[PDB]
Formats: sequence, structure tokens, C-alpha cells
Amino acid sequence: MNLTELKNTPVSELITLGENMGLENLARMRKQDIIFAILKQHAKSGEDIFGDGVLEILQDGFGFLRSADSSYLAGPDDIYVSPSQIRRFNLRTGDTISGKIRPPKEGERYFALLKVNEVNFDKPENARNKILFENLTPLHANSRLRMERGNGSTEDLTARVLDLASPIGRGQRGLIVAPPKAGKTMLLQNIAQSIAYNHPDCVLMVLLIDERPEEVTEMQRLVKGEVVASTFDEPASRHVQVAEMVIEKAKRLVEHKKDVIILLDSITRLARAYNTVVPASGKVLTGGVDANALHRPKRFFGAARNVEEGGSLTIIATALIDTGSKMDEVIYEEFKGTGNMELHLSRKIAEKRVFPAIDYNRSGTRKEELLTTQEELQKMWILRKIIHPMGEIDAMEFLINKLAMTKTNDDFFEMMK
Amino acid sequence: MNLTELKNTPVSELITLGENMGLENLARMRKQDIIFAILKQHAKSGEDIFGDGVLEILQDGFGFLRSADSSYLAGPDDIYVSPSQIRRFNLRTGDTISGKIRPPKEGERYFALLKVNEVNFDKPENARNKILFENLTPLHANSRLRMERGNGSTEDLTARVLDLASPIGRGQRGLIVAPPKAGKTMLLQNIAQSIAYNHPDCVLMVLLIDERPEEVTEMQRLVKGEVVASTFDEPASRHVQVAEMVIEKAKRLVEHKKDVIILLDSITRLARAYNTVVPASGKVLTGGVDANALHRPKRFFGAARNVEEGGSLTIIATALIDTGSKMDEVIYEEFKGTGNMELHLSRKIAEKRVFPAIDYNRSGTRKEELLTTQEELQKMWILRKIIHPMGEIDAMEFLINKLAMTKTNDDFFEMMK
Amino acid sequence: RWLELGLTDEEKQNQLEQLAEQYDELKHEFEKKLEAKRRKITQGDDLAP
Ligand SMILES: Nc1ncnc2c1ncn2[C@@H]1O[C@H](COP(=O)(O)OP(=O)(O)O)[C@@H](O)[C@H]1O
Ligand SMILES: Nc1ncnc2c1ncn2[C@@H]1O[C@H](COP(=O)(O)OP(=O)(O)O)[C@@H](O)[C@H]1O
Ligand code: BEF
Ligand code: BEF
Ligand SMILES: [Mg+2]
Ligand SMILES: [Mg+2]
Repeated sequence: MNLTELKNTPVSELITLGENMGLENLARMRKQDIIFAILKQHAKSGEDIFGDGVLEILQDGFGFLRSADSSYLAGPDDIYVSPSQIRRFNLRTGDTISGKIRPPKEGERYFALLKVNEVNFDKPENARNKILFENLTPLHANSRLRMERGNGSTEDLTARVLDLASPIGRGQRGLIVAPPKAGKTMLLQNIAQSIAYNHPDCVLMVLLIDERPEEVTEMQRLVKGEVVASTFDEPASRHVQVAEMVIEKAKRLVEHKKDVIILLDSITRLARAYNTVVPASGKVLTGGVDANALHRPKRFFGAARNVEEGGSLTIIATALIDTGSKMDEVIYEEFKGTGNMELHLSRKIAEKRVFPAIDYNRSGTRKEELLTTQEELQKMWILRKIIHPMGEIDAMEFLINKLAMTKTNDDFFEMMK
Repeated sequence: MNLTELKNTPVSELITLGENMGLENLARMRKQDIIFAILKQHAKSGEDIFGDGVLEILQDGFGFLRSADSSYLAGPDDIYVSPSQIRRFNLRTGDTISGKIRPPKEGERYFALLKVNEVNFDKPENARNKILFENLTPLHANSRLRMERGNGSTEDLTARVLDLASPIGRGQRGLIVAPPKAGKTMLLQNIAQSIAYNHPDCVLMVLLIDERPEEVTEMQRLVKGEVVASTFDEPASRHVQVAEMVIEKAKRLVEHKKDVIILLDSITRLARAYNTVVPASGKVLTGGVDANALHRPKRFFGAARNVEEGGSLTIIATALIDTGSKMDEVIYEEFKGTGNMELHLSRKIAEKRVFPAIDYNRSGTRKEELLTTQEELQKMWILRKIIHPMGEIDAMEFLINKLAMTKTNDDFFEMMK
Repeated sequence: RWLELGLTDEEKQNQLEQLAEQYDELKHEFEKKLEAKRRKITQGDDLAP
């Protein structure tokens, strides 16, 4: 059997599968316990297992292959691999590996890998000959990620407006500055849908950190691809674990010449987590925040770059402002100008209950002539000059009406001429 | 072999060199690990090594010779030297040393220097007879650093305008007061290009502190000489380390009668770093900033001076204003009048999207009759009197048109007569 | 304490450099020996669980 076919099925499927396997009443155990029992029952007939897991190493030396069911945490379904395999096949954290595995043998309690088959969807030949991430040379984005769907429905506005507000490129360092309860959830839903429709080749990744389970399930059933999430049912340990797991997975992918686009929300919660786990170095500043505790979020935002020969790693992270927490204030202050793309959402326009609510004059992209063509850039300049003198609510209503009479951006362009 | 020839080559060159050396698959290790392995393989054939590194001392007594690949940080390529050599050859921090080195011997793990060859590009004779930095006598600049290229291309404006806005002299204490996203990056790119074209004798130095890797690589491939950088992938420790390294390197150079011109960006990030590392002395003022924590930036801005017998140390540092951080405000306040050259950039003109955006009435140089000649000074007076009554956007457009019909400054001068 | 001298490069510099290299190598080897002895005598020994 394969593990992924036990992965993609819901709990009732596992129930009926165990009933087929002639097992005891299994409605009481975790899904992973059911998968473990079913795999043991299947291998008792003299069968081998096929598994797939993202690799993680501790200082203990040996490695663990986690699945996305528990958002890459320890469990009875994860595979244990010896340091010998890591030394031989040149394995490292984040390297997703798929291949033959066996149930735990006499005295064992977790699965063990037999033969590697796909290292990050690649043969071990070129997987061992992998270019290092930090040894690469960053660049800037010329490949323009078109956010327009072209269907022109009622919500597609929030996407097409970005086509004139904040251009998106491969490997862009983007950050959202927004107050709570403004519309960021549906915004990232829209961006994920749009990038999946216009660019289905790039592997989609969404970061749900310190969120509610309803949002978790709503986003795991609406994104057009594999997703990861993390609620607050566990302390900051799970949060930092999933952050490292996803960052090393993206690093290994972009080292394998992949196009990764991570959507993080929200980054202030990741900062709070990294603060809570990291011990105090004896110096604290205003806000009850340690000095070098923000080093991990810094790094996570610095991982975004553009590879020269091929591949990119775009990171679009949302930040929370206007929450009243001065701590959060300082956090945003640390994130003043670290990214080259700013998406500013204001509560003042969202209180007028029109969506989206774009701060055109406050948002923008640095060095944007390298992303789009010349005529599109000139029309962007014209639109910026037209929108600068007016305010924000009137400007938003103007843009909404102009993009409501028209569907594609060329119509609005020629109408602005 | 020489270490610098392993320095200037990219990663693929090291890959093919290791393949020539019959080495294991080395695509997984750092560039410095590859250099270490290649040097070990080369010395296994009975060969000596030639290295070059900037020297740094801790309280431990012994010294470390760092390279510019890691922007002067610890690594497997840095050379370890005993305190005996520092006592004998009168070594100190910032003193770049080149000479014979050997791979680590039995029980060792870093390289060791055998015989010094070039102490700051000088024989040890006059290197031991070095005048002390603080024991020197500061002066003012008469040697005018002409910023005009003479080619008169589309961007050369931003340089030639300084020839009438802010004169540049050797050892000038210059500071830029500018809001984010205004055009400082290309501004310093222009200034570096212009000083390298007009004055290739003076060693160029650019400080990239707390920046993004894309800017790092864009500036390391556009400056006409060796450059140093530092991103936010490490905490303020790396920032303060590179600040001390570069300041001692410049001090040793100007003690060796060199002309150093450092370009720092941005200085507010250096202040934040020095605040984060230095523990609280029990007294804090408004802005969450310690009182004597700014002592290190102060010193760094005070290192600029003009040597009497020969050599100079010019420092041109950029500061960030209009960021909303009151902390930053206070920082700029501490930097109100510490420098004798002010370059004021305003977001109001940059929002009209014309470049450059000079605050002529707010920018200037103190004691400028000692820099240029008499007729040039009189024409500067005439231009200042003509530009004072008018505003800033109209004045900028006027200057742009006047320097657009003409190429060299003499044409604009005679046209203003 | 003032081994530093120099004149008539062609052979004197070579011989003085060789002898200074021998001296510093001997000093470093003896320092390594002393550090190894210190780490050996300061290493705590296991007694019982
Ligand atoms: N494009 C849109 N069309 C209609 N309603 C919207 C749109 N965008 C946001 N809203 C409204 O705004 C609210 C946003 O809720 P929520 O997801 O909690 O915001 P946030 O993403 O800031 O947490 C929703 O209740 C929804 O009714
Ligand atoms: N003199 C100039 N000539 C051409 N383009 C310019 C000039 N000055 C600024 N720009 C444009 O303005 C943008 C400046 O953004 P950036 O340099 O990131 O902000 P900052 O000025 O704060 O560094 C660049 O995309 C650049 O193309
Ligand atoms: F998703 Be809400 F802005 F907390
Ligand atoms: F480079 Be900008 F001033 F953030
Ligand atoms: Mg939301
Ligand atoms: Mg800049």
C-alpha cells in the first residue's frame, strides 16, 4: 500500500478500511493510530509499504519523515531513518522523500525507510548534486505574475486592483500592513486562487500560523493545492517547528529549481512565538521583546530571493497593526522597510465597508520597471499621478467603478488615455 | 596556491576545481568549506598557501584574518595568528595582511600565517613605523572631489547637480537626511561610479548595513572596486562586527597615507544595532534608546577627518527620516548638526517622480570657500540667491532643464551670467 | 627577545626566516602539548551512576 492514499482520505474511509481489515472498534483512536494499525494489518499479510515525508533532523543525529496530516509533527505515522542514510544520500531538513518503508520491526515503534525512490520529486543522482541555497546569487523579478483571472466576477476586483496597485513578481519580498478584521483572509484566498489559475506550474504554499481551526479548514478546502496550517492548540513549539519545516522545504525546492510562493499570515504571531521560545539573553527593549529574538523572523523574510539559473522563492507575509499592542507596534517597526513590496490596508476605508480597501499612495513596489513592460509602466505612472491628489475613499470608489465597467486591464488602460 | 584566486571565482568554479582535485561531491558544503577542502588537497601534494585577510583581535589575545567572502566573519577560511606575531610585527585590528599561510596542522582546525609579505600593501618596515590615528591632526578639505563625469548621460544629472548643491571634499563629514523609498540607493551607486571614474586612486569603500540580499548583490556587481555588505540574516552582532572591521581597516589605511571614502547606508540601522547589543546602563530616554549607546555611532561619524601630511577619510552616511518611528526621529535629532555636509532629500518632490529631488535651501556645506576656487564659489552664491526665492519643485525642474540643455557645469555657469 | 633583524636578503633573510619558523613551530607545539595536558588533567572522570 501507499501512505498518501491513506493521507487524502477522511476519517470515515479509514473506519471502513479497518472494518475491511477485520479490526477492533477503531473510532476511538487518532487518524494516525488508525493508519498505523491498518498498515500493520496489511504488512502482516507479507506486504511492503510506500511512504512520503518531509525530512527533519535534531542534534540526535537520525531523521524523521513527517506528513502533512499533523502539519509536520511527531506521530505514529512518521518514518525514522538512520544517520547513515542522511550521510550517504546527502539528506537534510526540508528534503521531502518518497519511497519504500516498512512497519516497525521487533522492538521498534516507528516506520523505517528501505529504499529511496523520489528525493524532492527527483532521482538521487541530481538530488545529491544540489546547489546550496545561501551559496546562490539573488536577483530581481522580470517574470510578472499576472494576478488577473480574466473572468471578471464580483470578487476578482481584489485581484485585478493589484495589477494596478502592487505588481507581483517571482521571488518578491512582500509584506502586508493591515489592522485586524479588514479582509486579509479573503485577500490571500483570492491571491492563491489567482496564482493557481494563471500559474499552475509553481508549487503553492500557504502558512497558517496561530489561527483558528475554522479558518484552517476553510483554507485547506479552498486553496488549489497542498497547504499547511497551525492552530493555537499547542504552544509556540509547534509554530517554530512548522516554520522551520516549511522554510527548509521551500529551500530544498528552490534548490531543485522550483518556483515556490509562500503566503504567511500573520507574521506578528510568528514573532510572538519566536520571542516566547527563545530565552532572554539578558537585554530587553521596550515592548517586552528580546533584541536578537527577532533574528529568526528576519531570516525567514530574508529567505526570499530570485535564483539566477532558474527558480524563485516568493514570500508574501501579512503583519498586524492598529491592534493597540505596543509590542506589535515595535514589531512592525522592525519590519518598516525590510521588504520591497508593501500592501497597506486601512481600517478607515474598511469601516465604509467597501472591498477591497487599498492604500494606493502608501503601497507600492521598489524597482518596478524590471517587472512589467514599458507601456504598462507608463500607464501605472499615469494612474498614480491621477490618484495622488485625491484622497483614499473617493479614489477607491473611483477605481472600483472604473474596473466595474470594464473587465480586463487593457480596457481601463485605454479608458485612462 | 593563492587564496584570492579562490576568492574572486564563483561557486561553479570551485565545483570544477574540486572535480579536478578528485574530491567527493562537494555541491552540499559552503563555499568556504570547498575552499578549505581544495587547499587541504593542494597542500597534501606538498604545497604552501598564500592568503590575505583583515586582522581582528578579541580579548583572548590571538588574532584572526578574515576575508571579504563572509564580510569579515569567522569561518573555515580565516587564518589564526598567535599573539607573538602581533607583538612582534606591531599588528592591530583592521590591518590587512597578505603572506604565506599553511593549512591547519595536526590537531589544528584553522589556517596559520608563516611569513608576512604585505602589511596593508606595505613592507613591515614602514608598517611598524605607523603614525597613530587619534594622534593625528584633523584639517579641512581643499582637494575638491569632482562629481561630474563629463559624459552627460541621462542619470549623470544626479551627480552634476551635487557639483552645484553639495560640494564633496576629501575627509568631508557628510550625512544624508532622507525618507525611505526616495532614491538613495541609485544615488550612492551614482556617487560611487563618479568618484571611481574621476578619482580611481582612492580606495573605494561602501557600507551595506541591515539591507536586503538583492541590493547586496546589485551593489557588489556595480561598484568599481571591492565592497562589503551585511544583510539581516544575522542579529546586530554581525552588524557591529563589520562596523568595527571596516572602521579599523579605514583607520589603518589612512594611517598608511591612504585616501578612504566610505559610503554608509543606512546609519539609523547601525544605531538600532548598537542599541540592541549594548546592555542598558540603567537610564533610558524617550524612544526606548539608551543614553550612551549612541557613543559608537558618534565615534563612527567622528572618525572622518583630513590628515595634514597626506591621506584622508571621508564618510558619507545616509539617515532615515519620515519613517514614523519616533525612535528614528530622536536618532536623527542626535545627528542634527554633527556633520559639516547635509544632503536633504524630500518625499514631496520624489512623489512628483522627478529625479533627483534636492532640498537646495536645506542642504549645504559649512566652510566651503576652502574647497573650490573663487569664481566657482561666486557662481555658487549666484545660484543660491537665484534658487532661494522660488520653491522646491519648480526649482528642481529649473535646474534639471538648465543642466539638460548643457553638459558641463561651465556652460550652466556662463548661462547664469 | 629581539630576534627581528635584516640585511643582505639573498641568504640571510632565508636563514633567519627558517629559524624563526622553527622557533614559532616549537612554541606552538609546546603550547599544544600544555593545552592537551591541561584538558587531560581537568577532564572529570566517571565514578558511578
Ligand atoms: N470582496 C468582498 N465582498 C463582500 N464582502 C467582503 C469582501 N471582502 C470582505 N468582505 C467582508 O469583510 C469581512 C471580512 O472578515 P474577516 O475574514 O474576519 O476579515 P480579516 O481577513 O481582516 O480577518 C467578511 O465578513 C466579509 O463579509
Ligand atoms: N535618477 C534616476 N533615473 C532613473 N530612475 C530613477 C532615478 N532615481 C530614482 N529612479 C527610480 O526610482 C526608484 C527608486 O526606488 P529605490 O531606489 O528603491 O528607493 P530609494 O531612493 O529610497 O533607494 C527606482 O525604481 C528607479 O528606477
Ligand atoms: F483575521 Be482578522 F483580521 F483577525
Ligand atoms: F530604499 Be528605500 F529608501 F527604502
Ligand atoms: Mg483575516
Ligand atoms: Mg534605497
